[PDB]
Amino acid sequence: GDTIFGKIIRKEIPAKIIFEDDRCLAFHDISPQAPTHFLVIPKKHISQISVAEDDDESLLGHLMIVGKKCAADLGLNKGYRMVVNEGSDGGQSVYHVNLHVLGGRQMHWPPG
Amino acid sequence: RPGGDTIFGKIIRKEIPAKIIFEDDRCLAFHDISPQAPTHFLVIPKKHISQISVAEDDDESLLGHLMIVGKKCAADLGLNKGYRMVVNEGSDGGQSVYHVNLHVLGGRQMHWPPG
Ligand SMILES: Nc1nc(=O)c2ncn([C@@H]3O[C@H](CSP(=O)(O)NCCc4c[nH]c5ccccc45)[C@@H](O)[C@H]3O)c2[nH]1
Ligand SMILES: [Cl-]
Repeated sequence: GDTIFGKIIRKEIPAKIIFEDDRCLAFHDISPQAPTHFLVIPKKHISQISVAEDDDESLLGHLMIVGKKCAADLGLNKGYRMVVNEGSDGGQSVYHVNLHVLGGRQMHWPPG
Repeated sequence: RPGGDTIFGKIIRKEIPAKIIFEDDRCLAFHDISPQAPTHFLVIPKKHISQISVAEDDDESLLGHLMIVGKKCAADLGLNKGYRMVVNEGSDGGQSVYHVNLHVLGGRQMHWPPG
């Protein structure tokens, strides 16, 4: 089923885009939890990490490499936290795989 | 020594004990000694990478493999209601061991924000 992130990929609703390529999109989160809080998502609709296939390995790693490169470009020189949520207990809010990157403040422990 | 001399390199080489869940030629999954959830484990590469901010472009498949292994281990451990994956970078991220590691936390409701 389509999600709001599909609409963002298709440019049907606005988002503040940080980076795009042929296979992923990075954009600022609409409900930021840190001074910098953005998402990196694949253009392929994988609904949740639990259903990712083995052949998706390089794509998932691509999200992390894009995320760390975007974090550097956004000035997160003191560090950041990357998060993927799965399901109800994980607090997943949109059923399209999305890598959160949060920084610009001290991130605390436990991570939720 | 392959893997480095952080605690995680020692664990990779069986020089310090750990409760191992899964092991292959690229990574190792093992339980966290200070769990923050009823199930809390780590997935680490066997290749030493100090932190995600210095990972190389050719590390993409390895980093993705950590997540695939993480989700497969989570299923094997019965985390059917979900879980959260975390990577900490640098001081603001809360990094304390400079060997890349992916946390998997589940068995309770995780809250927002994630720290
Ligand atoms: N099985 C096992 N054996 C060990 O010898 C050992 N030593 C550390 N750890 C666990 O590694 C995990 C990952 S380190 P990180 O850089 O993501 N910082 C994570 C927050 C953080 C900042 N400072 C800290 C101090 C203590 C614990 C966590 C913290 C932590 O969650 C340790 O618990 C171990 N696990
Ligand atoms: Cl989410």
